[PDB]
Amino acid sequence: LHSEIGRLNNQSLLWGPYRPNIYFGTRPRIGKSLMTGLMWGKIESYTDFQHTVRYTCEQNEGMKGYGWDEYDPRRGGIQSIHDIQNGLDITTSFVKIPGGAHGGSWAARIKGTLNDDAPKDQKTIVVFYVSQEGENSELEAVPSENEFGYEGDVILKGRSEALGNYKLVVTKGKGVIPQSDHDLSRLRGPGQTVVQSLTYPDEVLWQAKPILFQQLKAGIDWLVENKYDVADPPPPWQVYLLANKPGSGNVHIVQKVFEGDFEFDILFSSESAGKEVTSKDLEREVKQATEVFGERFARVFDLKAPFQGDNYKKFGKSMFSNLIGGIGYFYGHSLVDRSYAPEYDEENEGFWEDAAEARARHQEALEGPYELFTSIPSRPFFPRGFLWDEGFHLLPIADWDIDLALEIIKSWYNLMDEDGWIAREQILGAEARSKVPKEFQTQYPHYANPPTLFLVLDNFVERLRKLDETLSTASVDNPEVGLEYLRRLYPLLRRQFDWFRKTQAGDIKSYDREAYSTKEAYRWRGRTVSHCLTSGLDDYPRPQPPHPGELHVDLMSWVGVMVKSLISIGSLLGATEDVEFYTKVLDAIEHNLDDLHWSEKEGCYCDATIDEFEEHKLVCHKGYISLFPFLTGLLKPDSPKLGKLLALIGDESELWSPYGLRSLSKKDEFYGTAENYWRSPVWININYLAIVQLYNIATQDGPYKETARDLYTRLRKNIVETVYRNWEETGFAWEQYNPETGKGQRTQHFTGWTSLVVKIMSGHH
Ligand SMILES: N#Cc1cc(NCc2cccc(CN3C[C@H](O)[C@@H](O)[C@H](O)[C@H]3CO)c2)cc(C2=COCCO2)c1
Repeated sequence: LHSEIGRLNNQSLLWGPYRPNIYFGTRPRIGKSLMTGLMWGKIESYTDFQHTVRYTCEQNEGMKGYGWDEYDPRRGGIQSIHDIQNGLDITTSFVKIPGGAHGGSWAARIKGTLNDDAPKDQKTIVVFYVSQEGENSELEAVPSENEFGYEGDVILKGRSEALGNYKLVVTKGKGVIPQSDHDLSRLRGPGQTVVQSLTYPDEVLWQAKPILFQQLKAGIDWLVENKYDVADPPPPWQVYLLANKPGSGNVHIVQKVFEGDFEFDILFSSESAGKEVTSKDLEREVKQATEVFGERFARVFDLKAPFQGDNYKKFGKSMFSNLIGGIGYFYGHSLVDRSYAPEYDEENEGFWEDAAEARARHQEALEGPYELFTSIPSRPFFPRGFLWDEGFHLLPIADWDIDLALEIIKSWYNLMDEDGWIAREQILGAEARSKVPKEFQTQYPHYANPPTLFLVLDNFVERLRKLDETLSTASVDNPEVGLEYLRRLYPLLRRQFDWFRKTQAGDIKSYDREAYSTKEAYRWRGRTVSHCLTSGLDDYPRPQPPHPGELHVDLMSWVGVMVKSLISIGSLLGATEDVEFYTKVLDAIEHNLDDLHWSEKEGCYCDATIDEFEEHKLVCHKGYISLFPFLTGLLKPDSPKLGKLLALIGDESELWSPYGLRSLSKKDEFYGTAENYWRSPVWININYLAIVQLYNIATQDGPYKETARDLYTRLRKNIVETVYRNWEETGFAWEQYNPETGKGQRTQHFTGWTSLVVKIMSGHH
């Protein structure tokens, strides 16, 4: 039955628009297989199309906005793109039609509407690019009746082991196709849909823009050779129309030119399924998917007061749809330094210089290949897997579709090496690498990241203890299935726990340090004078100078998060010996958080160093770090320390802004200093943790119940309204918010953990 649910989930999630790095494209969850991508651009001149053409996601003054209006990876959805440079409002509807043995069928409609500022007679080039990787697989464009191109549909017939037999149809579409009266029309036709079928080595098929442009350039070269010149030139849109040459190949370029508005369909028909997919099927399955998206949203994200209004419902649907719509499938080699240089042990003073020297050895090499199915922080800026971000992404996704979230967790833990390391940043294949400067590609097996995926597992365990619709919850509805998932994952969780304790260990014993436990002490590896990238809080101020005796209170709290999860999951599997050990470790972290990290002087938790004179010094920078044992759910509801932290959270002169909690106190010496990334701005992921812990205390007998209720009510309101006001004004989710102005700043399209706002609105934790 577990095995049977797994096969149904594989068949359900196989196809998607799983290329979030590009405006629109499809691929299945198979490394070497069939991939599609859309390109478009206005052409007004002989040289402009190279600058107007769109393919990979960006955000600049030329693009108003874009994103999913609705999306469920089992059904598909609808994306809107508002392009100022090309004067076009585009819609891309994608739908999946189950059937057959090869992951079903799918269809897409591309609709382009000129905006009010566009010339009514604008010429727009549209390209559908198709590639297929694999040794024993075939793809062939059926040639047209006509001499120079297609009057009707383009049919590609292909086959592979993975997909069996299939046809992919690009329909004629609706819209004016311009006609050239030039002499050239005798040899190239007056204007029509054309296909070029080509072959390149499999590993470069992803480079769709340069491949297209090499063909356009060959066509212009042919014009120069055959005496078409500036004495009497063809129109630009005809200069940039490829000569029809359909055939067999691993690359197929389908090109159309439209004058004014256009639409056309893509129909992928799996032969092993029922009848072939039609344009009438597409229209029906699109209407049905919207209905089902609507019904599910209302059950799962039931927005509570004061956000019950239709304005907040539209905001919620947009934040949620962009988060789940970033889900990608990535496949390829990773760049990893596997030297394990001893300098990476960071055991001396000045360890950052020694570790620089080791990095300048450049022993990193490509390894894999690996696959990953995951959500991403940002399509235009960060279109790849980040380890602690994915913990935040999956909290709303798990509400939507717990079986989807378990699949993404399973995908992440299948990356873990023998030692228990998962790289914090997954850059899988040349396409993923193309977006990342060579300097920032290399992963280091001594770099951790917060284990925020354990938070999702906690939500699953609580849900466990208490057909697309059926599959989305099969792993909770069928307890046997839930447990077997956990039985299989449990060892890898344990391995990661053991990896943190071997690789991220702090030094109690070699210094004048007294504490309950000799064992429980943690220090993040990887830290430089100005930075600690592995914590997630890049430039949050830490002990200066960095020092092998440092202890980090956030890291100890994350280790607490893991033990608590291992206790729950261990108990469930009856792993008795393990639970006795975890229980003793938890007890020890509870005591040692107080003995090593609590400051009575300052009334909060603090990181620690070793003095010029070799004694334990607390270093207190009031901010997110200061709250960490509260944020990770480690403090008893009656704790006096909790009460002092509630005082710090509520204090306007420290953390509390009208727009949410500040990353750093206005009182701290390092407020608004240097790059100011984590040194003042409001971050929705840490606000989300504070909101959930306040609510926990608010719905429980104890002394701070009513303090918590007031702070919960106001913080939820402030965070939601800040993200909402910015969305209404700009159309974007932002990376962080300015605590003086409330303005979104840094990166747009951050969906991204900013989409936690949908869970904050829906409440009832
Ligand atoms: N100004 C400032 C600023 C800082 C950076 N820093 C490097 C960096 C590298 C990868 C991802 C991230 C995003 N966050 C950083 C979060 O702190 C971390 O916790 C989280 O996991 C990751 C993933 O969401 C930042 C980059 C950029 C810039 C890069 O390329 C496009 C244009 O903007 C601007």
